[PDB]
Amino acid sequence: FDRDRLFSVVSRGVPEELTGLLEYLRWNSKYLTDYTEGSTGKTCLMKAVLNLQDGVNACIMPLLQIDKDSGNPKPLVNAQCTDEFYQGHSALHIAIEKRSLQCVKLLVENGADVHLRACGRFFQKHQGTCFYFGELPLSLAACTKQWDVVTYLLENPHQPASLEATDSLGNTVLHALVMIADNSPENSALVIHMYDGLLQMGARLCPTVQLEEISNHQGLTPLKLAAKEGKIEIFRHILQREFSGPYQPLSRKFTEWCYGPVRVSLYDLSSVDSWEKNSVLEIIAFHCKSPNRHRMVVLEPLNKLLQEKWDRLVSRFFFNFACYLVYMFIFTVVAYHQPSLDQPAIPSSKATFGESMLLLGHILILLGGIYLLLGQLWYFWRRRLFIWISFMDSYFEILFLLQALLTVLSQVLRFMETEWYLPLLVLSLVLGWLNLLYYTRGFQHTGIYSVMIQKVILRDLLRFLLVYLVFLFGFAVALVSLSREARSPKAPEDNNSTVTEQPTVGQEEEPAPYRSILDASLELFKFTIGMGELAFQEQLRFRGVVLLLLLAYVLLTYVLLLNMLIALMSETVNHVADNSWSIWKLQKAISVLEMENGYWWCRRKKHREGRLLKVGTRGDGTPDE
Repeated sequence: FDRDRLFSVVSRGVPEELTGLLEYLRWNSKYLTDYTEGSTGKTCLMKAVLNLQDGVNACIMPLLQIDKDSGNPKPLVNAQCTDEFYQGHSALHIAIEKRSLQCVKLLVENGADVHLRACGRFFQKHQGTCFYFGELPLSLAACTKQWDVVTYLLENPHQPASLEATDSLGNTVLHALVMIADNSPENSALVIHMYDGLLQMGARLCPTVQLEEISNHQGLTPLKLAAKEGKIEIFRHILQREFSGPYQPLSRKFTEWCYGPVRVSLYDLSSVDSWEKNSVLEIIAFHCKSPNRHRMVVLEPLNKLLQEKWDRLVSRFFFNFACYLVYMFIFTVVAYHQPSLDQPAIPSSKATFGESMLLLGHILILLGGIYLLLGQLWYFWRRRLFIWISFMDSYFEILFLLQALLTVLSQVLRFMETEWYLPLLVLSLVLGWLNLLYYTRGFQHTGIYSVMIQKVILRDLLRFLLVYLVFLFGFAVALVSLSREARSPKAPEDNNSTVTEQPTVGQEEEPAPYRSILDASLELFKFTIGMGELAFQEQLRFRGVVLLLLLAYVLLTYVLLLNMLIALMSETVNHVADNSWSIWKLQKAISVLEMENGYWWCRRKKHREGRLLKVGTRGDGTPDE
């Protein structure tokens, strides 16, 4: 025909102009595309299915039969849209999207396929307007609760829907329902109960297929994916799953030796038996926190398991802290009792218990330092943290990398045998004694306390630093200009006195050389945390402007801004406090789970969980013994 003829006749939906269609494109025996859209592929059944018009698509038949004399009839009904946006898109998809019933019934009776991928640019996520749909009419049919067309798209006179099927990214109905599900409890409840009916007739019309056993292209089960995008509700459903029908082991919360007062909820710990893939904390942690990573530990197998594994095995962490604590004591006693001679690598201060004991402490201290380097290299090749271009997370990892770097440079320049090995040693000292608070992860009120200081310290570290270093650097330079004579480190000379003058060792120079106030400027920076006071010079109190000026900076900064960040980190205290429990159970589970995951080369124990419950409520019956 012509284009506006077909567009008009689907604008009306009047079959009286469809009356001449069969003969008018049967004498010519005309095909379908030679006519339909070159951009999309929208057929008459498509351009009439798009508009709903009371759900009654009447043109299921005439281009199917024009496409039967020209022979494209299931090709009439299953012309996937070749638009980029609407891609892979059939009319059964629209028939679901219009939420009607004639469209599904005489679209399927027009021969519509069921297993067909709709890999649409409209139909996948960006974080923008286009989001993932299901990409296959069963998948989005379940994702839209439409049990009439899930049921229908199974029960078709041509095709039962493949339950085990996958989709465009590998994202099956598991990944479609889960991935479309967010923390909206209407969305959550529909994507749980609708999914459960898909497992019910999903376990009745097509049983004998384990759908959750399927992993995606990334190798993630729906437990791994639902436990990967941070949906504690769905994973909670997965381990909450309990099918009261033939027969039993679909469930995950079993109740054997159970009782009215005394419930015993048996679990499975497939979360911890998932060794052929990643563990469950691994895949909550990767990808971490799509809304929330810390939330998912509090659920009963993960929390109770993370408790009992510590209290049964990993409360032996005090051996690790014991060896490390004795290590750091060795570091600080070799550093303390070092000889005051200028020449390093002395043969012996005295052939006695002292200097020989110091040689033992030296060989022990680098002999454990090489183990710290081995541990971080296992962390790096094996763990591949830190993140690519991201922030300093995690803090003590790169603090450990900087301590290890500075102490192997200490070993290098000590092997060069110059005196400067020692300030590096004091830096290694303050980063290890600093790193003692990583060993506070263990026990109860101090582990809760340790996660508290881990939280507020991990947040407010750089936040107070950008106040501190910048305000104090500005006003610091203001005090270096005022006042000190012999003000020539700069400009046309070496201004910086070749700052970081040590080649390939670091910031070892006289950097930022002052106006003959270098010692007075490290000394005023040492005054800047409130020590020394009140000198004047050849300004001689014409700098009363500088007096009131320091009253202005000390005014707005020293008191008037000092109360700000304490107060809003107390707002963090107003928010993070319950979240610090999630961070507590998590960091306990990282000390534990990472501890057994690293332990060179470890043992474990894998047997079915069971959780005692002493609660009181009625309810009798049995699972038929």
